[PDB]
Amino acid sequence: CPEQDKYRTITGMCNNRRSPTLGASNRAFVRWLPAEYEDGFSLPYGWTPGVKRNGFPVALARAVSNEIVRFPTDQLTPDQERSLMFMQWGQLLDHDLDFTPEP
Amino acid sequence: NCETSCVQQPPCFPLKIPPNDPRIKNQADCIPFFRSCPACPGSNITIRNQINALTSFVDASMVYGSEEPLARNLRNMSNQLGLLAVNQRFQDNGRALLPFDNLHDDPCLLTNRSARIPCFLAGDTRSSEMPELTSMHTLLLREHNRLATELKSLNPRWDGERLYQEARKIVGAMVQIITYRDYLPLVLGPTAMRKYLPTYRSYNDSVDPRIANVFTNAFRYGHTLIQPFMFRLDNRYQPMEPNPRVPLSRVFFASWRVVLEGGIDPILRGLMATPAKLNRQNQIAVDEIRERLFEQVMRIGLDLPALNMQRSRDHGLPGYNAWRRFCGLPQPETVGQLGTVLRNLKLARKLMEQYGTPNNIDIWMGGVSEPLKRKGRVGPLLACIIGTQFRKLRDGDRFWWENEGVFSMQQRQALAQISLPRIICDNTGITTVSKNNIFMSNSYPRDFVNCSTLPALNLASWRE
Ligand code: HEM
Ligand SMILES: *[C@@H]1O[C@H](CO)[C@@H](O[C@@H]2O[C@H](CO)[C@@H](O)[C@H](O)[C@H]2NC(C)=O)[C@H](O)[C@H]1NC(C)=O
Ligand SMILES: [Ca+2]
Ligand SMILES: [Cl-]
Repeated sequence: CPEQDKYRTITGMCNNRRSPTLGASNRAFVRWLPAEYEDGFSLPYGWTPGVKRNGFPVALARAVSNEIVRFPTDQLTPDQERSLMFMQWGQLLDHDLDFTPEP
Repeated sequence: NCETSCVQQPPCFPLKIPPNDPRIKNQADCIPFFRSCPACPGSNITIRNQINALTSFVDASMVYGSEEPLARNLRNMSNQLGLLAVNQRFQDNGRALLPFDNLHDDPCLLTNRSARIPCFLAGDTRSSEMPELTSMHTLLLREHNRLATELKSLNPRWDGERLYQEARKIVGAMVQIITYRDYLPLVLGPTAMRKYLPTYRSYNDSVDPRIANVFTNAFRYGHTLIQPFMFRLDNRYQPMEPNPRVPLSRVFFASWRVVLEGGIDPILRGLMATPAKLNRQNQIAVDEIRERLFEQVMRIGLDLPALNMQRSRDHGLPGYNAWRRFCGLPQPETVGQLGTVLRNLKLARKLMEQYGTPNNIDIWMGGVSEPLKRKGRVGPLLACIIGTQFRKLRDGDRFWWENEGVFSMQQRQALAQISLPRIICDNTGITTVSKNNIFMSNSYPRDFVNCSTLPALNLASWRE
């Protein structure tokens, strides 16, 4: 870890001198709450058929999309107070912060 | 074989088909899903967690990259001008374009079999996901080379490494300025902005700057803003024919639309003069992303809101009431209680029909169901998740543009002028930009101004 520096590293390495990997790329996310899995450590809720979550059946993510999210395209409301750039900047900014790889 | 199989074997976690589905009539089919990479592959000790492939900082790593080999490959290594490499095949009316990527199964060639236009190469792998995103990337690459070109005429004794870094530090600082001064207040609203992001004092080394797992699903609130078309506009902000109101289901990975359909200028004009989609409890997300996500490049069109919910379960994220408690917010138990919190008992009864209990509501579903905070676009829950993340990203960044030593007092004064409209002027053929704030200005000509009125960033304080 260099004693004096003017520029950022590409990886974020060395930004926090005490814990040099914090904020750096290809590292595990921090957790604000402990994880909740079927088996307590890896299986996601909805994995095992018949296994309830907090005393209730687990709703199919698609059924939730269909029953709450779904709407008729025509009946759309435009934001009087926001441009589409507001949306697009959010995605561009999201792409500066996080990317969760999958295999 | 997640892309083709329905069998639930690791690493596959496909979304099963409900009866009487509005589109997928075959219940033996599914929505493909790959479980996010474990931080600790195959452990029976550690509680499964996932990886962030990027730098959490607002350092414009979506331009420079987050890994050394990619970072070099994005830089023009032919001269000592410290430039970012450009496309050597096509140009947007003279102006620079992102270089092409050498990919195995390139999805951008699938979008138009006769165009033979591949994906673009940028700091972040998702550059070609939508032309609106590619445009923003094309804009920033131009700024890096605009800054290093201007920086050379200022300090000729400076070498390539001194030119690249200084132009990188400026771009990064501009991203923080637009984000914190213009973007975030319009997301959080005045009250949350004051609570979660009070005035910057100085960098603190005990502030964890990492992205929390929940932020990755919570920041997806952005999906509710998504308009069902890509809006292209002419030099006079009038619909640009042919294809001025193109559906998003035909724009994903459609990089050929940048290379063969008028460049980034009709796209960038569209984001300035088209209103965002508003989030209403009876109008959460459009069918272009809910039923036709990546229709062209996949066996089946995906459901973004449903992938958001499966991802929260993959990541083992606690439900709605757990996060409500985390934020210091009340946790409804009953349908009447949820009704009061959501200010909508129609939705509460619906959310109880699916989930059974407010404890099980998926973070994204619960998050986006809350009434919007005054002059903000998120409810009390998401404002807390989003606000806390961004505070840590600012307060725990050693290279934050406002920290002592990062920039000189004069550089800070020069940087404070910048705006996204000016950057759009400084790098495109667009003569009529938006009046600040760019994120609120959505109507032509009422909210629009001319380039001469916009003050450019003066690099006089950068003279060594
Ligand atoms: C129409 C444009 C957009 C498309 C097509 C899009 C598409 C996607 C897709 C396909 C994913 C991965 C889903 C999964 O498997 O779990 C994703 C993730 C995400 N999106 Fe969006 N998105 C868009 C706009 C936005 C916006 C505007 C925001 C925020 C303002 C946003 C924030 C996120 C975040 C944080 C993730 C997870 C990032 C990660 O860690 O990998 N998205 N989006
Ligand atoms: C894919 O890209 C090609 C470009 O090669 C598109 O072709 C243009 O199509 C419009 C149709 O009105 C015309 O201007 C020309 O006939 C085309 N130009 C050339 C050079 O071919 C084509 O339309 C796109 N494919 C689809 C199905 O949209
Ligand atoms: Ca970054
Ligand atoms: Cl978390």
